[PDB]
Amino acid sequence: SSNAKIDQLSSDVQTLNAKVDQLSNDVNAMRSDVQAAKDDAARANQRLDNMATKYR
Amino acid sequence: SSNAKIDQLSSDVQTLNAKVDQLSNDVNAMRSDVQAAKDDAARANQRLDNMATKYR
Amino acid sequence: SSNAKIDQLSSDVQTLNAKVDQLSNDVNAMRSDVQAAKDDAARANQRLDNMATKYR
Repeated sequence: SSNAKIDQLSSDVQTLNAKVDQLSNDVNAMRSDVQAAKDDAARANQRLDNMATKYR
Repeated sequence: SSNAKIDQLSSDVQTLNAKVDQLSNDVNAMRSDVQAAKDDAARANQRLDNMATKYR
Repeated sequence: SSNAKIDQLSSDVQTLNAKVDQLSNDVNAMRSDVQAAKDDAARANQRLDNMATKYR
């Protein structure tokens, strides 16, 4: 356009929009990993609970 | 204003500011979940340590 | 510059670029913690597997 500054800003904003959307995906993807960890930990403790009344 | 392009950029920047602030909350919230997982895992291993000198 | 609005937008975009880059670091840093949790959980369950054929 007739304004180089505006053109650069527009480009940077488009890039930011994408970077933000990507970080959103990254965060959401990490959620499944956190739940996986949390679930495996509960699984370990559950197993221990299942034998704690038998072994001390 | 007299510049439609600037108005659109301003709006997009305001939205980005909010989206970034939100992602910040999401990340911080996930921290408590990660620590919860990490703590429950250590708890399982601690329990195992407490009986490992008794059972092999 | 001759446009206060553009100057403010430019500043805000620079700040956003930094905030986004930082969130990227925060997310990446959290990854090592999630893996740590996941690994310690697997470690607990592995230990349990190692004695499950001996104790029920």
